[PDB]
Amino acid sequence: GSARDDVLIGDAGANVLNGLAGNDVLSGGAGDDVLLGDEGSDLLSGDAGNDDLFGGQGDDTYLFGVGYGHDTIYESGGGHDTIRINAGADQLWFARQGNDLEIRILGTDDALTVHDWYRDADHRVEIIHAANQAVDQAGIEKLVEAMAQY
Ligand SMILES: [Ca+2]
Ligand SMILES: [Ca+2]
Ligand SMILES: [Ca+2]
Ligand SMILES: [Ca+2]
Ligand SMILES: [Ca+2]
Ligand SMILES: [Ca+2]
Ligand SMILES: [Ca+2]
Ligand SMILES: [Ca+2]
Ligand SMILES: [Mg+2]
Ligand SMILES: [Mg+2]
Repeated sequence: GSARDDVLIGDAGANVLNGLAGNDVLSGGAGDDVLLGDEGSDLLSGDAGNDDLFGGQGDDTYLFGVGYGHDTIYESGGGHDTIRINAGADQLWFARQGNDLEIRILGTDDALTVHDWYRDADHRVEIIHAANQAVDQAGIEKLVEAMAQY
């Protein structure tokens, strides 16, 4: 990684990838990775394996989808973070687990957890972009409330 925009590409093992400043792309590959966007607007994709994703400050994009395993987002700041899930919104479940938000793809064991979502706004992502539609924070909370009474 460098202060410039980098494309950081892991391998099938457990990799640590730190983007540093600049608007980076982090592709972990298989294995259980640690990905840090740091400063800047970063795109993080843990891919297969159970990954820890730290977008950092700035407006970060997290990818998720079928076969991505159990990944955990640890946010730090930014008013325009996004999760881009390669599935229809009609296949997403939302639940509060402790202080975390858990997002599941129905029919799979792929699960994305936002650590400490419910602690304060700096831990949150602001939009979920599914294949067909976008869901904002008020929308995510309505889904969590609806799904908890399901
Ligand atoms: Ca960066
Ligand atoms: Ca960089
Ligand atoms: Ca890897
Ligand atoms: Ca991985
Ligand atoms: Ca960042
Ligand atoms: Ca961020
Ligand atoms: Ca993963
Ligand atoms: Ca945020
Ligand atoms: Mg700064
Ligand atoms: Mg782990």
